[PDB]
This record gives sequence, structure tokens and C-alpha cells, in this order.
Amino acid sequence: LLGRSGNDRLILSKN
Repeated sequence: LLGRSGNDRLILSKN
């Protein structure tokens, strides 16, 4: 999460 990439907790890749 916290961004637009890959797939994290919500929105974000990971790094």
C-alpha cells in the first residue's frame, strides 16, 4: 500500500 505498484496491503508494490 501507499503508492501505485505491484500489490501490497492495499495499493503499492512493496518497496
